[PDB]
Amino acid sequence: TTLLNPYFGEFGGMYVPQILMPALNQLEEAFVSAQKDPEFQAQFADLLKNYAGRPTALTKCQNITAGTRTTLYLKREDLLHGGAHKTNQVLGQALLAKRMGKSEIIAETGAGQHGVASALASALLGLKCRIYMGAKDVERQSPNVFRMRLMGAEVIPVHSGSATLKDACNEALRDWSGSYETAHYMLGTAAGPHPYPTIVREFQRMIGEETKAQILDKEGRLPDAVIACVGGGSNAIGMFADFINDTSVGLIGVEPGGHGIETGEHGAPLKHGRVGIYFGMKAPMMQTADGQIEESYSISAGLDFPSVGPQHAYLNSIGRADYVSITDDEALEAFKTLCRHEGIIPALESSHALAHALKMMREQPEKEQLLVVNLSGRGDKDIFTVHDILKARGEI
Amino acid sequence: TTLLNPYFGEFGGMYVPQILMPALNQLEEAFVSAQKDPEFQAQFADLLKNYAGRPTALTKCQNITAGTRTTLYLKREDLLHGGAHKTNQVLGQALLAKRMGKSEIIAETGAGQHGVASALASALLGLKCRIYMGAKDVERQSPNVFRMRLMGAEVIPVHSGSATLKDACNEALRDWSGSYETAHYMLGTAAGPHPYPTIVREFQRMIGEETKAQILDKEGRLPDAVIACVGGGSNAIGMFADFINDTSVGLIGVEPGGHGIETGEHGAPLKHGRVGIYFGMKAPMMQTADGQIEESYSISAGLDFPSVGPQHAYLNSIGRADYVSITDDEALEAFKTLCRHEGIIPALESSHALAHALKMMREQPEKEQLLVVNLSGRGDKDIFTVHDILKARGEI
Amino acid sequence: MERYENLFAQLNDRREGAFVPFVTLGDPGIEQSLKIIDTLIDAGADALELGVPFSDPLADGPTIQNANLRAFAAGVTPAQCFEMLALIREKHPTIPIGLLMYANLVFNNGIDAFYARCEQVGVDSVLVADVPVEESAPFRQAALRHNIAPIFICPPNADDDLLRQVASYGRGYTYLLSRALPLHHLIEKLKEYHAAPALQGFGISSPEQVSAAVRAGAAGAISGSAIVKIIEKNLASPKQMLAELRSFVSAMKAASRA
Amino acid sequence: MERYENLFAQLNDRREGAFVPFVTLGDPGIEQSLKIIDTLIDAGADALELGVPFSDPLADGPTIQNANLRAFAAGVTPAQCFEMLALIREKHPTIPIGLLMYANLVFNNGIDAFYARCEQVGVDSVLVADVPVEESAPFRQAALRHNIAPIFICPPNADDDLLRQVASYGRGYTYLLSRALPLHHLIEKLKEYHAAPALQGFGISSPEQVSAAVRAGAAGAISGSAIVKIIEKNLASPKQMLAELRSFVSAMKAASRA
Ligand SMILES: *Cc1c(COP(=O)(O)O)cnc(C)c1O
Ligand SMILES: *Cc1c(COP(=O)(O)O)cnc(C)c1O
Ligand SMILES: N=C(N)[C@@H](/N=N/c1ccccc1)C(N)=O
Ligand SMILES: N=C(N)[C@@H](/N=N/c1ccccc1)C(N)=O
Ligand SMILES: [Cl-]
Ligand SMILES: [Cl-]
Ligand SMILES: [Cl-]
Ligand SMILES: [Cl-]
Ligand SMILES: [Cl-]
Ligand SMILES: [Cl-]
Ligand SMILES: [Cl-]
Ligand SMILES: [Cl-]
Ligand SMILES: [Cl-]
Ligand SMILES: [Cl-]
Ligand SMILES: [Cl-]
Ligand SMILES: [Cl-]
Ligand SMILES: [Cl-]
Ligand SMILES: [Cl-]
Ligand SMILES: [Cl-]
Ligand SMILES: [Cl-]
Ligand SMILES: [Cl-]
Ligand SMILES: [Cl-]
Ligand SMILES: [Cl-]
Ligand SMILES: [Cl-]
Ligand SMILES: [Cl-]
Ligand SMILES: [Cl-]
Ligand SMILES: [Cl-]
Ligand SMILES: [Cl-]
Ligand SMILES: [Cl-]
Ligand SMILES: [Cl-]
Ligand SMILES: [Cl-]
Ligand SMILES: [Cl-]
Ligand SMILES: [Cs+]
Ligand SMILES: [Cs+]
Ligand SMILES: [Cs+]
Ligand SMILES: [Cs+]
Repeated sequence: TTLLNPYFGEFGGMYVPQILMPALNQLEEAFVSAQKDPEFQAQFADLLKNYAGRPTALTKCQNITAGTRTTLYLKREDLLHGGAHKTNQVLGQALLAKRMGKSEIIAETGAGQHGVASALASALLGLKCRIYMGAKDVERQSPNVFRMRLMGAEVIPVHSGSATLKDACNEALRDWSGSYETAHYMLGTAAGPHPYPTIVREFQRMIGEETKAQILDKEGRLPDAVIACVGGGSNAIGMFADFINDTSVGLIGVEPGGHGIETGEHGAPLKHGRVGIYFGMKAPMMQTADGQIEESYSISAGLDFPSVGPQHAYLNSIGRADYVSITDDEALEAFKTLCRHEGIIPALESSHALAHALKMMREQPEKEQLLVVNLSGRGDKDIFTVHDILKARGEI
Repeated sequence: TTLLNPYFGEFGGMYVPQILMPALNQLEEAFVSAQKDPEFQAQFADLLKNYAGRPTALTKCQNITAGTRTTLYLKREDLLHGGAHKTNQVLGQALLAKRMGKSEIIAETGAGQHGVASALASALLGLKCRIYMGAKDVERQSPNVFRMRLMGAEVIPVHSGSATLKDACNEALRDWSGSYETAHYMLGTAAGPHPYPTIVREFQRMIGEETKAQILDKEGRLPDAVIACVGGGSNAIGMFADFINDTSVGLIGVEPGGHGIETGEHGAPLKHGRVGIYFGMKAPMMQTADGQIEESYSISAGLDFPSVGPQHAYLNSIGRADYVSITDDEALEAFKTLCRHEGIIPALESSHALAHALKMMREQPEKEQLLVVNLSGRGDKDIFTVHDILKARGEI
Repeated sequence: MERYENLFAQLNDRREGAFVPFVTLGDPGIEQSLKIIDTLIDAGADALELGVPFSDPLADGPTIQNANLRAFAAGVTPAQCFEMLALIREKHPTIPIGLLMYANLVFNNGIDAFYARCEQVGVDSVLVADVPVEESAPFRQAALRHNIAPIFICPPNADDDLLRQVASYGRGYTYLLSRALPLHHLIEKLKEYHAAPALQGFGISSPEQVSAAVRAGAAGAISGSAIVKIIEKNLASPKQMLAELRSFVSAMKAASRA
Repeated sequence: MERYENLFAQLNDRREGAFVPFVTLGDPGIEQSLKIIDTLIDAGADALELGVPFSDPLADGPTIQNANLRAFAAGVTPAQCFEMLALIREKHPTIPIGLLMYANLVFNNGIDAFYARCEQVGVDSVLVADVPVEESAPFRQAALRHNIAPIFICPPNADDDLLRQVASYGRGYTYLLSRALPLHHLIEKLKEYHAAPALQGFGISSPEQVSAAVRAGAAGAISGSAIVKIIEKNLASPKQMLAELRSFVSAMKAASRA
């Protein structure tokens, strides 16, 4: 039994081995209690403000919209400590670990951004952090591995199975199934089994709450649409949550189209996958006809997941939120455009959200519209990727 | 004649060829006017807040001081757009350029951080930016060169003389001597001829003004000392300025000791150079017995300048501010300590300021003291430098 | 599920425990897997637990993670696993066959259709590794409509509510992981709640552990990875693989006997 | 400064302009520099402007940036430059010698001591490239106490206040850069203010520019970089260097003559 509904309509649930159910129940209990606890809320607010730098700016982008009837604001999660929105919810989950009397954090990473976020939260709050990493990923990601170890996290190379993310995740959850009395598993997105999709949304919802207050102050009305990229769904549900009951506000989630939906080399399960059960949840996923989970693809590591948070599948199903895709080439053009016209280097993840807003403007340039893009992160990390693609197509 | 005193006691002045004096007079005039102009102040405030993310957090660092009577706060200029304090004053100088009716920005860079700051301000405000760069520096700094060009700045390789910083600076000032009707020279520190040391201080002074308001709110009193690293002097004078008349507040500037003052391989002219005249100003500099300007050294590119702002020389002379040095090894230990105990990766520049605060605490751990370190920047840029030194001494 | 009833009745009349090896279907390929399984039966396996290779087996230890990869490397699909199961049943009419499945392979083409296919090929039970009793309703319903026993894990961190649910919802056998209430207590309470007979599945790698499981009051033991370690160990000599499997299963089964 | 007075009086009685080449002392080394300078004088230079190599010459174009580097490469120091100046004066008693200095080399061991050393070796004038008239007080004072003319630049962006200051504070000659008030106006106004006689220093690379400077009312012309280009061009053949310098200076001086 649970305190909260584990499902969003038909999507979500707790598809874990029986041995992990007490861990999920314990965490649900702690979360529900914490949400009632002014001291928890005050400690979380204190870390968000004084350590992470909230509130984040809301930037009006005049150069990029000049000559159109689009007004575009960027919610600047790129200015958060760590340079992406991931920081918000790892701080909340680290406080939940401490609430449950744990001294240890478990996480896994492929590209390294969630592992860095997990390690910085653990260093601040005096938690022992272990981060499981595919041996082939450890090889690729020397800078993220170095940042994690600089922050005192033990980075464990996993050589088992295919020596990659799914193998690191298996090891992490095996460890958690034995260690959950002393260790919290810090899930990096609004996906996985209940209660993680709920927790991650509530620990990201300040993105939208701030955006609403800032847009009302600056424009005296709500946005026509808020636009966010969708990898697992955390930055998007964090922007969306406070607008869900404002039914005039469009909610647009952008999945990675990769080389093009028609190629099969994409990360757009919500619109181009089909429902299955994996990683603890019933959700859209990319799979073979016989139900093996496919490999996703995106230029952007942060979006490269073959599934999505169940609350997004639900919002889509009822027509509350709309989901689209943006290709590698569209994201790259948005990345270049923001650099040149606003002096902001966006994360390639965030560049997918910006590319769709640029499309909304350019397709219908005489349409009056007030748009907010969630600028989920900064793109320092992406300059070598962008450099290599641009030199390899003759500076195009 | 000038509107303002070009000197701080015996230090400063306008040691430029006659042909540049009208450019310096024009800029002084525009600055004095702008400082009186509520519309200028409102536009600058708008960019600092909504584009750069001010105010910056003031972070209390509990883990690093545990068991001592030191209370340490970090002023988080690392969270500013661009990841260092340089952004504040390039936005102000870009607004001054527009005030004077200019459409062009000139700058030079070696390591690339001032060039990136110049280029982001120019992209935002629709200014054409040219950045002079030593051909040997262009070779070294592919990522900073790429960021500058991504932001639409024309990066000009200089092959003249020794193909480096001093050669790029010569070309930049030659261009400015011809172009100053349409182009503003955006000086990257609180040094050079009047009025730059004054302008750069006034366009960085929000660091200290915010720190004072935040420390009064959090602690109900002023700090015992504020501590900042000194390359040319801008982040330090920006922290110091609002405390100068609070004579109970210690002002501590930290120069780079490099391999050790006794080696001669340092960047500590204020305490270990002697007064000369170069780059437009009478100031402490590192020089040969026969008055050639020496090459400085620091692990940190941002501190590696053989001179210093004249206002620092003046504050030192009258005993208002105290200057110390921190070696490469001390800065590296502070860099590691902050990563591990606070989950913040500091710039190696800022690590010099933190290293001296750690020294103040560790030397006298039963001394009650309330210290603020100016955390001038983030250290993402430094992880390869730190990685290479740590592997090359057997992970020490 | 009737095969399990008949087995346990026969074992009870012999005062005998069940010995049940696990293997991944198609590890290390389809033909050697068919020979492995026939060798497990000829050696005295009372029942089989058989895994279907899955892209993301988050619930298995390293030994089975690597069995799964070998079976993928051989290109083994669920359809080929179901052809293998029909061939196994056609050779061996009474031995209970249980599957160890992941939810996606069961849900993929319809939960009902999955259990209908299990019934057609002569499978007796299905344990879905990532479906806890809280999520089990449509799985156990489809199982029972197709005469398939739904197998539940009773973990070491079980409480009284979980023992009653497992006792109520399970058929065929209860999969006991005594990896935390005592072993004595769990077996006693499952019997009190009229659960399916308990098979101890934690750490069964030696004869003394099979005898201990029977002595504790369990109906038998499952060797969850020790059989797969013997395959991993002998990949270069298929003939030695079959000889070591036969002598291991013979010894483990001897340990169950009165 | 008396050498400049005597020169201009002599040139005025010949209705003749001054031709004044610039070179960096010790470019491309000390001995070839001494021969270059003697060749400039034998060819008809009326006066010399001589630069002292400095680490950071922010006020010079590329041709002189590269002359400075060659002289450093030869390891040329200020002390060696002052030994060279004594040798030049000892050979040539009447030719006005002017230095082009950077403030740090003048300030380094005391401003007064610098001008005292200038007087001892027989220097007549000093132009400090990074000291505008606004900062000039201690330089011009030390200069005058040691009988050294302080040389000021009158730039193309001069106003009336600057013409009056340059006219008042300068001696020897006014360094005119007509790189913006007309050429006519500046020369006329400097004469009205009793300035030191004007030498045109902008872009003097051909004979026609020397004649034009004299025709405009200037007392002469300074060739600020064309002499240094001829050194840069002939580094491989020192003998050809001296031949091209002699034929260039001869032609430029001929252009100044009535
Ligand atoms: C991690 C990441 C994302 C994708 O994750 P979501 O959970 O879908 O938000 C997007 N943008 C950035 C910058 C990220 O770091
Ligand atoms: C540029 C820089 C400095 C040094 O410059 P100052 O003008 O002395 O402040 C220090 N820290 C960081 C992070 C910088 O980017
Ligand atoms: N541990 C497992 N084997 C299961 N995963 N369980 C998870 C538990 C917490 C977060 C994410 C997943 C599973 N099979 O999905
Ligand atoms: N342009 C020059 N040659 C002089 N430099 N002048 C500067 C002008 C503005 C900022 C910094 C320096 C000089 N010699 O110092
Ligand atoms: Cl639904
Ligand atoms: Cl409470
Ligand atoms: Cl710790
Ligand atoms: Cl493990
Ligand atoms: Cl993640
Ligand atoms: Cl409200
Ligand atoms: Cl309000
Ligand atoms: Cl789309
Ligand atoms: Cl003084
Ligand atoms: Cl005004
Ligand atoms: Cl532009
Ligand atoms: Cl130039
Ligand atoms: Cl700089
Ligand atoms: Cl106030
Ligand atoms: Cl107040
Ligand atoms: Cl010191
Ligand atoms: Cl397969
Ligand atoms: Cl049989
Ligand atoms: Cl299992
Ligand atoms: Cl029940
Ligand atoms: Cl039963
Ligand atoms: Cl098993
Ligand atoms: Cl030298
Ligand atoms: Cl003579
Ligand atoms: Cl000059
Ligand atoms: Cl006067
Ligand atoms: Cl005069
Ligand atoms: Cl000259
Ligand atoms: Cs617009
Ligand atoms: Cs995705
Ligand atoms: Cs303390
Ligand atoms: Cs310095």
